[PDB]
Amino acid sequence: EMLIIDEADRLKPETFADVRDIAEDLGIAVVLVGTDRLDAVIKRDEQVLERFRAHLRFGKLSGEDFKNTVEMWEQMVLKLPVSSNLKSKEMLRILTSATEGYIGRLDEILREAAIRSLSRGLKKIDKAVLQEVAKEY
DNA sequence: CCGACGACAGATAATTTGTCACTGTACAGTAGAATATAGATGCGCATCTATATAGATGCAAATTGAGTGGCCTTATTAAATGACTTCTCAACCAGTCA
Repeated sequence: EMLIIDEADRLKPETFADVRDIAEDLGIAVVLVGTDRLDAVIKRDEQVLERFRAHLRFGKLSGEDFKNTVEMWEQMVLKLPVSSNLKSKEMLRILTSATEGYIGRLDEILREAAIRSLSRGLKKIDKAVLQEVAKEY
């Protein structure tokens, strides 16, 4: 019913005729996944742009959503001996500048800061340790 | 009785609008154009590959012609046919007769 192509822009331009032929001949949905560059490649061919015109867009975290997420990370990923309470305002500002809303940097910052806290025997993250980690980016 | 504040009315420059006279300034051939870069696309030429072999060779039956080896009644007589060998192949004188 479906075929998912990650990093679609690694495809050579001619291969898209095989991708469109698959999608049209059979009852298979094809999903192309990628960055803004993908669209720069796709716009170089009407035939393809039109067979894949519909799209969904991922965005960045902000406001309450970024705030609520940092707790989900602390509870579902970090699971430390006692709570760092990283949704608190000063810890949110340090994370906001460090992460700019990308879940990736929030994932990498919080895994590194938790590993750095635990290997120093700290039961929780604190202001200076998180700034020592954030300064490396 | 004296002093201070509000109602009502009256006069007045600030504000806005309009009109009028004197004036600085653009009209004077001219900014679309030159000069780099990245990035994608297409045509050409070389540099491999994988398939496709038919010719040559080795070998193994399939007779095939040409060999070689092993097994078998005999002695007399007679006739017939066909052959071989041997031998022989004088000539005139002396005694009767019609």
